[PDB]
Amino acid sequence: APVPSTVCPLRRKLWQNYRNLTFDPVSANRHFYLSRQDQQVKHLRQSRGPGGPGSFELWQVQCAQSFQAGHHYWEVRASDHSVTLGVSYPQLPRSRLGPHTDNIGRGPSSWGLCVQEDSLQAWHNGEAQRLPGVSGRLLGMDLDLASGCLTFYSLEPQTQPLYTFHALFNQPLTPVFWLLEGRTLTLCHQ
Repeated sequence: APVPSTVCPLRRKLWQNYRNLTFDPVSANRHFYLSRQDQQVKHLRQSRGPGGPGSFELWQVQCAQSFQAGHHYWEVRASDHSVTLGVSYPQLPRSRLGPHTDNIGRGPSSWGLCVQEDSLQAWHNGEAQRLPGVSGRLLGMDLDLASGCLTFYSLEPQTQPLYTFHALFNQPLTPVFWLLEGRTLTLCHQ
């Protein structure tokens, strides 16, 4: 039950390519609890045992959808800061070889936007751009695979682009997310 408000005409244009995403439970870190027909995930303190083969040792989970040409848009609601929203090629590593728990945008195969307490970090290839923080927790990802552009949006209180990456994407892209303990992410459907 999203609160009614008149949809911004720019946001309505983005929705012309809206995609309804679901999480992939095989990928999910063993501490992650999925609900709402796999539209919602929460990082819990208590583990669910060994999640199994293919599960992220990082604090991550990916979606069951991938994208390769065309133009695609979706929205996600975060319960709080300290989440990362991104896309990756299929080769993104699942293991935690070191102290870091988030590898989204830490190599050439993924791109991500991490929401922090008082800033944003736009990650690719192990480099982050530090951007001004936002208070809104409703975030959009616009993936134009015709032009090779990925743009992150904040949708509340206005529709505002946050950062755009350009790339010549050469494999299908799968949405992928990082969550600190206690955080919930909800894949919004339209």
